[PDB]
Formats: sequence, structure tokens, C-alpha cells
Amino acid sequence: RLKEHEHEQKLLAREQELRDIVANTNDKLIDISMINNSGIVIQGTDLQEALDKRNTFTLLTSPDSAKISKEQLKKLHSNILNEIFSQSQVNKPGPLTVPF
Amino acid sequence: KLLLMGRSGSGKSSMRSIIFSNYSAFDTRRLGATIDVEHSHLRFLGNMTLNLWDCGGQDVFMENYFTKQKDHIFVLIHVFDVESTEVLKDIEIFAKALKQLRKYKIFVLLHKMDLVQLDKREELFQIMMKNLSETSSEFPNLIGFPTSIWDESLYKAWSQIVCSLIPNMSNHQSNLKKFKEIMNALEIILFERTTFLVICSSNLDPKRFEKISNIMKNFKQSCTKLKSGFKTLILNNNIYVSELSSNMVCFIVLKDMNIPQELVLENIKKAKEFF
Amino acid sequence: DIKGTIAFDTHGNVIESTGVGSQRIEDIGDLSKVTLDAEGFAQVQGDSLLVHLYKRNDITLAVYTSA
Amino acid sequence: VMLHSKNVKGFLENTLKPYDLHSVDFKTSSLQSSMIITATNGGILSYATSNSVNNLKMMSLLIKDKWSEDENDTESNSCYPVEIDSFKTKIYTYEMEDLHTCVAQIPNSDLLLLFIAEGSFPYGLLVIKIERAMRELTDLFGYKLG
Amino acid sequence: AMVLLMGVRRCGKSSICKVVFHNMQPLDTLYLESTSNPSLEHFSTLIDLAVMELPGQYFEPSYDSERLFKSVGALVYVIDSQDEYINAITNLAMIIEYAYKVNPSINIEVLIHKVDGLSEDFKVDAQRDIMQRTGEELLELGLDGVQVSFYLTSIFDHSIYEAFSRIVQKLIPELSFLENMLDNLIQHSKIEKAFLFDVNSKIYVSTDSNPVDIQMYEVCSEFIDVTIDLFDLYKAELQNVSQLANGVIIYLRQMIRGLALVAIIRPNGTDMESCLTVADYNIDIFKKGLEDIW
Ligand SMILES: Nc1nc2c(ncn2[C@@H]2O[C@H](COP(=O)(O)OP(=O)(O)NP(=O)(O)O)[C@@H](O)[C@H]2O)c(=O)[nH]1
Ligand SMILES: Nc1nc2c(ncn2[C@@H]2O[C@H](COP(=O)(O)OP(=O)(O)NP(=O)(O)O)[C@@H](O)[C@H]2O)c(=O)[nH]1
Ligand SMILES: [Mg+2]
Ligand SMILES: [Mg+2]
Repeated sequence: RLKEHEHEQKLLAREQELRDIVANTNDKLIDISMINNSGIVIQGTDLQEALDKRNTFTLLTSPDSAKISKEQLKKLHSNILNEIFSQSQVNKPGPLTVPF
Repeated sequence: KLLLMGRSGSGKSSMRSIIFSNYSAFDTRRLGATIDVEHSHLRFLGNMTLNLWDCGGQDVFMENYFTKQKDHIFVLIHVFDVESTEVLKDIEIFAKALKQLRKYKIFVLLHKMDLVQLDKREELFQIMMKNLSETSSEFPNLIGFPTSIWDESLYKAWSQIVCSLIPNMSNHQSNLKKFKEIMNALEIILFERTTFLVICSSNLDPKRFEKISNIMKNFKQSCTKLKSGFKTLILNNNIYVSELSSNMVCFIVLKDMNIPQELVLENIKKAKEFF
Repeated sequence: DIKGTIAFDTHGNVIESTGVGSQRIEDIGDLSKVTLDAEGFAQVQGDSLLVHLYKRNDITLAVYTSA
Repeated sequence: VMLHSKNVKGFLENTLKPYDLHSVDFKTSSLQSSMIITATNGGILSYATSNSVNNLKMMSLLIKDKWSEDENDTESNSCYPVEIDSFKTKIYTYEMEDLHTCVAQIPNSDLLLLFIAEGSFPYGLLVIKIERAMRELTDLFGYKLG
Repeated sequence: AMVLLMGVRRCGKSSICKVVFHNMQPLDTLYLESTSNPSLEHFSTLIDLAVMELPGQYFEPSYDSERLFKSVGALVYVIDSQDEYINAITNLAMIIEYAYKVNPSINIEVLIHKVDGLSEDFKVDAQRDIMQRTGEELLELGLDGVQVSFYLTSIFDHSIYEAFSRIVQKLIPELSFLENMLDNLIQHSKIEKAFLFDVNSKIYVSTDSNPVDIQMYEVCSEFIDVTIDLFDLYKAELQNVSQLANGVIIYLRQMIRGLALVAIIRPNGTDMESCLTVADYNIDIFKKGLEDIW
């Protein structure tokens, strides 16, 4: 009857719904070729990435130009970088090779 | 070298075919009866080669061995068909081998144990040994095993047999423990490459090594279907089996199931050189 | 009063960035090109604020004030 | 010799630590993950993190691929040469998806130290991080795969 | 769904039941004794089957059977070779008459059984000329039901396992998708053949397009047995890899509902880890595949 109509459309709707799952899984898989040629991994700099975030500067030689003194700059530079380097040292828990 | 002796039907040649020639428990029913002594020259550990004196079982031959070849003939694996109507005969032919043997390591095997019902297996081995040991004293202490084709205890038999002639035990046990140390294993077992008998344990199932011998023999015998020989098998990252030396294969079981593959296989490979 | 810092190497990428630094990273482009004195310092202004440069051991610190 | 897994997981886990500068208001997220991988295959030998184990093992193979491709060519920027105790090496700076990666070969060995971090984590900083970490891997210099 | 497993009394009904499902050592089935009352071994896996042995004594269409057959997915009649099978065929045609009468869509499978000992030639000889006499007794009975399914099986072999696999596979609804979905898994990865096995049963739910050389099925089944035998020894997901000298890889991973994917991998030259990592990636999506069908 009409029940048979409704159910028959469904069974066919479920059937195509399954074809979708197949097709998606099938789409999702990976080959060893894709690995070899894939351009997922590319050389990068921070300059590049900010430039793709998407003349400019005028120089002043006047002594009166500076708001922080040369000595203030020097101290901040040495301070930042040494904090970085000191914070960058990391120790082995033990010898990475063993005898035998 | 190695005397394989016992009366007819007791599956001496059957054993020889299984553990050495790599017959399976089934195909051995093909074997024709041993005529005189069939010698088998096969190597173990590379360093030592073995000569298997698979003697005849028929009484014609048997009675001949203690006559015109007694001097010639003189370890002895002497096997015992359990069902034998003539038990005291087989005991007394064991006695016959014994005296001539003073002329010059003794192993007794209760073979075909798969036939007698499970309950009266314990009792039946006990009484038979009680006898053979008393007979053997004329040696003081006798070691022998229940042995069947259709179970793994055949391998546990020859394991305790072959290792009795291995001198490497002092060297190897030291050289294996020192692999367990680095690997942080639960245990490592050493097996010979072809025969698959247990050589050494490092350090809660009691029938581990006999069973492994069996399971591995069968994977390897199975591997022929793909047309290539077994090298490695990695299970859950817990269990590692690797081909290692030209005459050794190791069964490692790790304590942690996430120490990366390439590392374990790298450490296996570095250790591989030593032994 | 400092409004931010960028500190970068000479490959293009950055070692650290605070304040406006982290936002206006693009500056390293034009900044790294600035003519420096023999001491390694420079003062430039290009975008309603003033950048100060110092370059020691191939590493430039840029700091930020205002007009 | 053979490699001490525990100490290697240790070092690698120590390299996960971020920076909390107060020279300026600079602070980084932790390093996302960090591996020592084979230079020959790009297979994981040891990892630390702040199935995924696969995702990593996979990434490894991808990065090693580009590294060897770059490494073996005629001729100049996203690659820092570095000298450590007269042992020489190259640090490479790659972008992969949203991540900032940084791979350098442990000198003379068949082992690549490779760091993976967030997008927020600047390259020039990772270069320092990896170089300074590298200087403590003296035990591994020249390790050829068994 | 369920399946009717009938035959000529004492011909290997209970035998294949015990050995398929309980991994029984067949000589223990030699000492099996007549089940005279209908007995059913359930089987779960992907589909929730139920296998029902009927004792047999000719056809005798009983009062209940009219609904019972109308409630059957497929019918496996077992003909014992090495006995006069003409009575078995005479009876068989009468059964398929009732099945087709009641439920026309029933799949009819026939097991040519106890074929192990007989020579390959003696088997071919038997089969080609048993098929003839089978269709003969049916030509006499109206039209020809296209249920042509002769599976030459020996309990002491891998023959039953392969047969039952092909039988159950024939019932599984989502099968066509499983094959193509599994098919292009083994296309992307470097896999020559892959099977989804019930770990306990040892029968297979699905394979790929490429030919199922029984030598290969044998390898994969024996592999499962090895990984389980070893694993069971030491307990103080579930996966297993082995490499042979030639470079080929056997792989096994636990999957949904007692199933387990087991595959053979060609190295083709490349690194094992590369092959294993790509495999694992794909197999992960594949696991997501059959997880998202249930
Ligand atoms: N059930 C069982 N049968 C066994 C076992 N060992 C051997 N057999 C069977 O008994 C037979 C013994 O044959 P064989 O190996 O030649 O024995 P033998 O000791 O060499 N006899 P002989 O020296 O006179 O030739 C084989 O055909 C085999 O089928 C066992 O452990 N269990
Ligand atoms: N060679 C061989 N023997 C078999 C095979 N299957 C069964 N047999 C043997 O033949 C006998 C009959 O098998 P069985 O399954 O018991 O018959 P049944 O159909 O269950 N009898 P029933 O109708 O009373 O239930 C068993 O004792 C068994 O050892 C087979 O594939 N090959
Ligand atoms: Mg013989
Ligand atoms: Mg029965």
C-alpha cells in the first residue's frame, strides 16, 4: 500500500546514504605518492606569513631624534637576548647511549 | 654422538623428523621403519654440528647392536612406547644398552603420551620412572620427560636435551641478561634459528618456552605458503620476535606498549652483532 | 614610554615581539633594510610612530615610541 | 652503543618547555611536540607531547621528505647553517598546515631532531631553542643506524 | 537472519558446527553422537546469524515448517561424499521444492562434504558429474531454481571455513559496499589482499576484487591463530605485524564487533614504517568507515 511506498523510498534513501559514507571514506584515504610530492611542508619565515596576512619608513640622523638613548637600547637588547639564551639551555636526564 | 634408541613403533624417527627435519606432527605417519641406523648430520649454534644415530627399532637390529657392533656403537635418548604389551622387555633392553654403555648423558622419553587418558598420565609416568631410575643406578640421577608428537612438550624435551651439550651457557646467560637490562623487558628468551628449541631465559606461565617453540615452528612452517622465511613479528608493541644472529632468534617481551618500533628494532639490531 | 618591540634575526623571521610588534611584523621588511650608523643604531618614523633600531651580533632590536 | 630511551624521552620532554620572558611582556605557548627521528626513513625513534602517535609518525615522514629534498639540491634563506664544537649542521624552518616546525640534523648521525609548535611560536625563536637544545645532544653525535 | 543446516543422517552436520565455531580438533568430532532433536548454534559478528541443525530421518513437510522456511535466509544441505548420494539428491530436490514453494528468494547452498582424503582428480570427477544428477531431479520438478552453489568442503581442512565465508558473505546486505570500500583501501595502501575475519570463527565477512587464492586465505587464517596463541600466553588494541625475508608484510588489527582486518602488504621497495604508517592512517579511516555503517 502507501506504507510500502513510504518504506520503499526510505530503503532507497538509506541505500544512497550508505553510498555517501563509502564515497567519503574513499575520498579521505592517502597514497605514498601524495606523501612524496605533497607541498604541505614548505620553507617559511615570519616575514612571509605577516606579508600574506595582507618607501614606508623615513630615516632621521638628528641626535634629538631618539626618545630612548643608545645606552637604554643596548641594555634592553643584551637583557632580552640573554634571558632568551639562558632560558634556552636544557639538560639530558642521563647518558643517551649505554654500554654493551 | 647422539644415540636415538628404543624398540619399534616408539617414534624415534618421528621425533627426528619433527624437531630437526621440520616434519609436522601429522606428516610423520608417512615415515618408513628405520632400517639399521639412519645417521643425520645437522648443525646447532653454528659452532657445533650433531650426528643423530637414529637406530633401528625392530628386535632383529636391536639384538644385533649388542653383538657385532657393540664396540662400534659405544648422549643416549632412549624412548618408550607407553602402550607396549612387553613393558619389562623394553625396560630390559634399556638395561642391555646400559652395561655396554659403561664401556662407553642419559635421557628417557615416555613417548606417545597423547594416547593414555589425562588422569592416569601423572601416576603412569611416576611408576615407570620410579623403576627406570632404580635400574639406571648401576646414572645415579635420571632425568626423562613425558613426550608426545601432538603437543609442545616434545620441544621442551629436546630443549633440556640439547642445552645439556651447549657450553655457551656461561657466556650466553651473561650476554642475554645484559640485553634484558637495556631493553627494560619483562623477559627475553633465546631460541636457535631453525630447530626453534629454547636456549636461554633471562628472568607467570610455566609452559611458556615449550609452547612458543611450537607456535613459532608452526608460523614458520606456515610461512612457506607465502614463499618466504620468517624474520620478525611485532605484537601489540608488547611482544617482539627477531631473527638476530645467523644461529639465534630472540623472543622479547617489553614492559611498556608504546616505546616506538624503530627504537626497539634499532636496539635489537645493535645488540644483534654481539653473541 | 615604549609602545612595543620586535626583535628579529637577519633571515627574516622574528625572535620576539611585544605590543605593536606582534601586530606590525611586516615592518621587518623595510626595517632590516634601513641604513645604520657605525654603532648599529637608527631612528625611523613612517607610520604615526617612531621606531628605534639597534643591531648587535646579527640580531636587531626594534622598539616603538610615538610622534 | 645502544640508546637510553628514558633519557631521550627526558631530554625531548625538557625541550617542550616554553619561554616566560619578563625583560619584555613576551611569553610563548609550550612546544606542541618534539621528536628524534631517523634521517634515513623518517620513522619515530622517540617522542614527547604537550591515534596521535600515528599523526606524528606521519608528519615525521612528510618533514623528513622535504628536508632530504632541500638538503640534496644545487643551491638560500629558510636554512641556518650552524657550528657546534667544529661539528657542523643545518637548521631548517618549515611551515606545515597551521604549525611552525623546525628540523635540524644531529651532526654526523642518522638522526634528525625535529620540533613542532603553534603558529603563535615565532621561527627565529625556535631556531635558538633547537640550536641550544642540540648543543646538549653530544652523546648522539655520529650515531649511525645499527 | 538465520540458516537451515540439514542433511542425510550422520553426514557431518554437528561436525562442521563444532569445528567452525569451537575450533574443535576434528578427531574429537569422530566420537560425536547423534543429535536427534533440532539444535541451533548462534553466531553474532556483523549480522547476528543463527545456524540450525535439523536431525533428518524423506522430506516430510511438517505442520510448523511452513512458517519456519518462510523465516529462513538461506539453506545449507550437506551431502556426505563416500556414501550413495543419490538418496541425498532425491531428498534434496524435495526440500528445495518446499523452500522455493514457500519462500522463493531462499539462497540454496550445498556442501559436498568429506572430500579431504580423495584425490584432486577423484574430487573433480565427483563434482562435475554430481552437479548433473543434482539438476536432473530438479528438471523433473517444474522450473530450475538458479541456486547453483556447490562448495567442496573437508572438515579437516580450510575448505569449510572458505565455504561458510562465501555463504555468509552472500547474506550480508552491506557487502557490495564493504568490497569496494575495502577494495580501494588496498589500492591506496600497498596491499595485495585483505580480509575481514571473525577472530573466533575464522570465517571471513569480506574481501577485495582480486582473486582469493586459497593459499593466501590459509596464510591469513594461520596468522590470526599465531597472534592469538602468542597474546593469550602473556597477560601480566590488538594488532600484529610480521615481516619475511622477501619484504612482504602480514598485518592484523582489531576492528568493530569481533572482526579483525588481516592483510598482505607488498613492500615494492619502500621502508616498512612508511608502509605501516600509511596503512595505519588508511585503516583508521576504514575503521571509521565500518564504525559508521553500524
Ligand atoms: N599418537 C602418536 N603417534 C605417534 C607418536 N610418535 C610416533 N607416532 C606414530 O608411530 C609411528 C612410529 O614410526 P617411527 O617414527 O618409524 O618409529 P621408530 O621408533 O623409528 N620405529 P623403527 O625404528 O622400528 O623403525 C609413526 O608412524 C607415527 O605415526 C606420538 O607421539 N603420538
Ligand atoms: N572425513 C570426514 N569425516 C567427517 C566429516 N564431517 C564429519 N565426519 C565424520 O562423520 C561423522 C558424521 O558427522 P556428524 O556431524 O556427527 O553427523 P550429523 O549429521 O551431525 N548426524 P545427526 O543427523 O544425527 O545429527 C562424524 O563422526 C565425523 O567424525 C568431514 O568433513 N570429513
Ligand atoms: Mg623409522
Ligand atoms: Mg549430529
